[PDB]
Amino acid sequence: GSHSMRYFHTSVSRPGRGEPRFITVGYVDDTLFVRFDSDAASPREEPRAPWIEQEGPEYWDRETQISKAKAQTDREDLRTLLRYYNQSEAGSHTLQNMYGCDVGPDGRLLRGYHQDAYDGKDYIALNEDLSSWTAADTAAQITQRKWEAARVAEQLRAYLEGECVEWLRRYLENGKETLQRADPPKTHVTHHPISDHEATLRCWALGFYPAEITLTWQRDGEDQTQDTELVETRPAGDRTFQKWAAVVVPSGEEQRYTCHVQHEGLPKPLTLRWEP
Amino acid sequence: TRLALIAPK
Amino acid sequence: GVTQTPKHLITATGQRVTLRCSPRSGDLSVYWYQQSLDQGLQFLIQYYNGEERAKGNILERFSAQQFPDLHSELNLSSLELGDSALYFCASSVGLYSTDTQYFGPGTRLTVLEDLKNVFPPEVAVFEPSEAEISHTQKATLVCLATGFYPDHVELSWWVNGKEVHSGVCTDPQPLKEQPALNDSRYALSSRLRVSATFWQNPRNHFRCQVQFYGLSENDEWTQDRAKPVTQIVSAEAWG
Amino acid sequence: KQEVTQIPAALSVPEGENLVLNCSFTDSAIYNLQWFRQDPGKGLTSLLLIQSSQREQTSGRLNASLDKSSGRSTLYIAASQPGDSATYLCAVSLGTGAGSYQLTFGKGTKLSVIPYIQNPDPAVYQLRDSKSVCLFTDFDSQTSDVYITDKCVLDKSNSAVAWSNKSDFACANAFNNFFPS
Amino acid sequence: MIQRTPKIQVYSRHPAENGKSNFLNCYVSGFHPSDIEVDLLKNGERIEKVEHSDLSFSKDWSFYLLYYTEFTPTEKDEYACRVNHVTLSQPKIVKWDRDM
Ligand SMILES: *[C@@H]1O[C@H](CO)[C@@H](O)[C@H](O)[C@H]1NC(C)=O
Repeated sequence: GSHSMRYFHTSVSRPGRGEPRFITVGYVDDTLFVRFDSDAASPREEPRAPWIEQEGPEYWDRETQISKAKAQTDREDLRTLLRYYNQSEAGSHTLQNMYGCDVGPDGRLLRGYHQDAYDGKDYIALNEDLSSWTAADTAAQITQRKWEAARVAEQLRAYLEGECVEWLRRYLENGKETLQRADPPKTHVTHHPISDHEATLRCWALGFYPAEITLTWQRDGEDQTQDTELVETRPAGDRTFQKWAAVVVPSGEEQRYTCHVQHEGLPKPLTLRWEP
Repeated sequence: TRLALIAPK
Repeated sequence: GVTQTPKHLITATGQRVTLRCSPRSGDLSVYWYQQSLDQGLQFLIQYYNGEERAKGNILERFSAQQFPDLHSELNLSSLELGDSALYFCASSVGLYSTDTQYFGPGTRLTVLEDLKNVFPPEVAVFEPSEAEISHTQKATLVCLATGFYPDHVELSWWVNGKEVHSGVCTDPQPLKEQPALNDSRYALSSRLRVSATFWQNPRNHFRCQVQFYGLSENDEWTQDRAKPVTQIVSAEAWG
Repeated sequence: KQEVTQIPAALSVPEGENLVLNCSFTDSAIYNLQWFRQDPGKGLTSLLLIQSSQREQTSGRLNASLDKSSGRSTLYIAASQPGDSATYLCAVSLGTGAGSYQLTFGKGTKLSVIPYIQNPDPAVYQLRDSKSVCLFTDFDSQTSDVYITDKCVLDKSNSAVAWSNKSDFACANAFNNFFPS
Repeated sequence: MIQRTPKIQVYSRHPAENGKSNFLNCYVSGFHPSDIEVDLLKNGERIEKVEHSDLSFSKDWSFYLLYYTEFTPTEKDEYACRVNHVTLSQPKIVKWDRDM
């Protein structure tokens, strides 16, 4: 269906400890494929997926040069934002940035992205029309006027309309076996007697990709979404994800509760009960 | 590929 | 907006020169370039807000610095023959990859072995021919600068005390008199086309001004001949 | 690793013809591509700035392209006027070292848009020195002790100057390679 | 300066079976800033050579990390994950549950 490529950036200042720490990652859907850490013995854009090692040395030389330029620019922005907000130079501040593009099944662009944040709150972002900005405060409007005079959005619209969607299609083709093939979840239900008259039914969903999944319990036809303990989708570690939902069921009525799982890899939603 | 842009704030 | 100082520099081998540059008021980054014939425009060093940002293959004997007033200086020490090139200065608003740089007029540096062969030009205006005024109803005046070295000359015409540019042709590059000698003298010609009635009127005054750039004060001079200092040799004519 | 190259070195074209100036650059993290014109006296003046991801930029009679995959650039000049005669430099801002960007220029292509000679009126005149030279003019741009200057149409007609400090030198016969009596 | 407390989840990569190698994960998310201390515990004492995932954040600019290590679960051994953040008054420990 719809696919996306994302690039995350994080810069945390280390006053007196040296250079600020810079960590950036790249994602195609929910799959990490590139990485660059400033605290590396030899910092270079490192691969994290098997279908990206196929690129030549000139590819990794550009991505490393670009990541190092983003690090040195973020290092200057950390000093600049101290003047915008009149903050002390002895405090640690965080600078975050994320840009990317979304494509649908037709291979065309759906939406471009470019957002920035300072100390966890929004700072300045590129609007959906790829031609205007949205500043969060008066200090962010200073950056807005400088980026509009330098025509920064003119390069962003060319990248998001062109280089972002074109390189995403070649990544989806080179990784067609992992990015375009969805892994259905492995489902099962466990029983845990909390007391002699009460029990808990837990519906499991393990080893699925992507992370988008919906676990909903139903008691003989009606959902108990309010009192269903659901945990956030967690990564298993091998590019797969896990999720479970639990309900406090009175003892003896276990066969009146059904679990419904929805995932893109399933042709139709599954229905599972305890099965003792 | 990444974005080739250098834009300080 | 970008200004450089000085404009021309003629010096000897082993000397030291200082190149000043004043960027635009809104520009915080300064760039230094060197344009030689064998390598073209080559990047030297870049300064941003007083600190060094980027650095090319600049030699150790080339020193630069950006001052808190954002103006830059470039000291070229132990000059050699190969250092004779054009030195440009550029400035940009900041470090934006979507913005452009703005170059200045450029400083031309010429380094010689000895200043003995430096000569000022000899100028002479030539009045038009009567066969031309009856055949083309226009009059052309020729200005010839002869016997100068090096080619740091700026020719300009002045009619009635004001510089003009229409009907003016100036040779793009000076020609050598004797192409066999190592440091040959240079020559430069120029033309001024005016109406045949304009030249026939004896009340109009034509003047060919040649701004020659020679030795600065820093260079010594022990020869009996006059110092080949940056001077102007002119020649005038009336209708 | 970075070395921009422009071909050809020189180019002389009659007025009115469309032009194409090629430019090739090496594989690097280019940030933009510019085309500068260099005039005598005046410094460099920007003409077109192509962004990193852009493939075309236009402004009047100038249309430049950019292809990072092949690493080539092309500047298209339409309706070549005599004012367009200058040296055209191909500049790119590539990522150098570690985190720095450096604007690298090409060798340049000098251009001479030859204007139409309205009336080929070849004539050689002998001018007289003031307070005390041979002029070959209006020759259409076709085909030791005496110094001859090159023709001057762009800084309008043709003009060639020949002089000599010789008592045998005759203004009528410069060399074999309208003469008024 | 906004500060959020992290959500902690301790789990295994595969279904726990005594005597079979597995991976003990401690997924923390929803915190800010990124400076956080995560240690995997075995019977109360820290496990060495614990690898972590690369720093990334969500739509709300909240970071998330995954600390994982190889281990072999047994019936008697008890595992936990201790997390210390600026938003916490004391380090919080979450014991590993076989069915969660
Ligand atoms: C310049 O490029 C064009 C194509 O854009 C090509 O047809 C032409 O032959 C090239 N000229 C040279 C001298 O390489």
